[PDB]
This record gives sequence, structure tokens and C-alpha cells, in this order.
Amino acid sequence: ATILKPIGFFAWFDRSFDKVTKKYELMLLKIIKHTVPMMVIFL
Amino acid sequence: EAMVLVFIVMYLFLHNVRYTLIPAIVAPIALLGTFTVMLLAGFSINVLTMFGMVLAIGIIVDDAIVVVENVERIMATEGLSPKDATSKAMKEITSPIIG
Amino acid sequence: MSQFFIRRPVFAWVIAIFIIIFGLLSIPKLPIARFPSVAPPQVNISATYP
Amino acid sequence: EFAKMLKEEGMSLIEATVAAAKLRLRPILMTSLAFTCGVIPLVIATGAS
Repeated sequence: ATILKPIGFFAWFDRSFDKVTKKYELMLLKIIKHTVPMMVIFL
Repeated sequence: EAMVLVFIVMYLFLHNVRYTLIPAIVAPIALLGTFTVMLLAGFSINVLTMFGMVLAIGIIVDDAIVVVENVERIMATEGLSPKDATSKAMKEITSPIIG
Repeated sequence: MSQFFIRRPVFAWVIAIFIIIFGLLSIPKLPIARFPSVAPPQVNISATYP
Repeated sequence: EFAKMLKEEGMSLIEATVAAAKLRLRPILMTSLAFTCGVIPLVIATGAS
């Protein structure tokens, strides 16, 4: 609280993280479509 | 060496030094307290204890990193005042941290 | 609540200073060795029958 | 944790879990990669130990 003050490479990193989370949501939904195969793979 | 690496990547993710400072200070104090507890218990400085401390370096900072990420993200998104925002973020993230 | 130290930074700061100071004091006195006394203790008995 | 809470507010369990994963993906990576960084000094070692 004390240290914090109100406010290229970092922009690239942030946009990469945004793309990663979008693909993550899509992939997670796709996995949710296939549940029993994931359970068998876990076993 | 481990410490600096533990530091480095954090900044790489935080992309702001001042955010990365808070997790860093947590570790040295924890290790010093561990040394105090060893003194009280009578444990010596062994290669085993030092290896355990090297392993710990990563784990020690996780609690600070979780709260730092939560406060930074919530401040960036909602845009509330830093103090109220960090108090709120502490309110949300108390249970996961303690668990 | 767990907000007492958030209200006043001085208390948390002094706690951290105490932890740091006591650890700095403690490190010198700690014994140093490669490994602890893991090995089983041994007691030897010697008898001579000339 | 966040999945169960989102269930508590009444969010659908599947939609709750997916959103919880999306939100909490960052700190999980932050604490996993931090630990991995700590262990890298050991794995790549050239000393007598």
C-alpha cells in the first residue's frame, strides 16, 4: 500500500498473455466436451 | 543464485520493478527467522538444511506473489484507489493463502 | 479482520526489523558441519586376556 | 477454491470452473515457474557437489 503509486517488450508480453488466456478458455471448453477420455487418461 | 533467478522471472511477469520488490523482501526475513528457530532448537548449519533452504526459496515467495498479482490485476482493471483496492484484494485472497 | 498492521505500517516494519536483527545475531552462533549426527552411536568394550 | 465459491454465488459449475481457471491461471504459473527457477541452479551444476 505504501510503495504502490497510482498510474514494447512488456506490451508484447501482455498481449501474449491475453492470447494465451483466450486460447486457454477455448481449449478448456474443448476438454470439457471430452470428459470420460480425460478420466481414462488420468487413470 | 536461486534468489536472483526467483527475483528475475517475477519482474519479467510483473514488468514493473516496484511490484516485484514486495515479494523479494519476504524471503530474507523468513530465512533469518528460520536461522533463529534453528538456534533455539539447536540445529547446526548443515548441507541438508541449506539445501532445504535452497528448495524453499521458491516456495517462500508464493504467498507474496499471489497477493501481489491479485492487487495489481484488480487495481489495473477496476481502477480504484491503491489503498482500498489492496485492502479488498487482501480480503478476497486470505483463504487461499492461509490454506 | 487482519487489518491492524495494514492500518499502521510502523508495527509491521518494527516486527520485520526485529526478525531481521535476531536472525543476524543468531547466524554467528550456529554450529557448522557437513552432516548431522545421523550415524548410529557406537560404544566399544575392550577386554584383554594375556 | 474459486470454482467452489463461484458455485456458491450460483454460477453454473462448468462455467464457474472454466472462468475460475481463466482468472487463476496467472498466479499458478507465477508460483510454479518461480519454484522451477529456484531449482534450475541445482539441475545445471558443474561443481564437485
